[PDB]
Amino acid sequence: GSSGSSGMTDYGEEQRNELEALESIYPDSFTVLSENPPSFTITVTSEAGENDETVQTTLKFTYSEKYPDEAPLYEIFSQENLEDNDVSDILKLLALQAEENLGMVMIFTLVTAVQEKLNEIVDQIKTR
Repeated sequence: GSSGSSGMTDYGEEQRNELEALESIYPDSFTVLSENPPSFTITVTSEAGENDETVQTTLKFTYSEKYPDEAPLYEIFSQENLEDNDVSDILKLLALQAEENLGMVMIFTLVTAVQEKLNEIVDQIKTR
């Protein structure tokens, strides 16, 4: 924690910084769609469920004018082995996550919360 960091909040810098990291952490699980505005999507795949079930949902994160100041743009470009409901649940969740994270980059965070969700859903299917 730097002495101060109170008030002036760089939005253009914050993003850039984070990205650089997402480039090393996600070498194949991160593809930059655009740059200006700087848009990119991530790839999250759940673990083999009860019957070797795996789901994947391509999320689209777009940096807005208010970020991390304000919650970023989260949308589902494509999804697999998921229904309107299952897909919705993964959304309503973020709202609470990003909402509480408001004030700082919530990229690496969202993905985390999402991953667990997919693992829970894909596993729940075992019931059927």
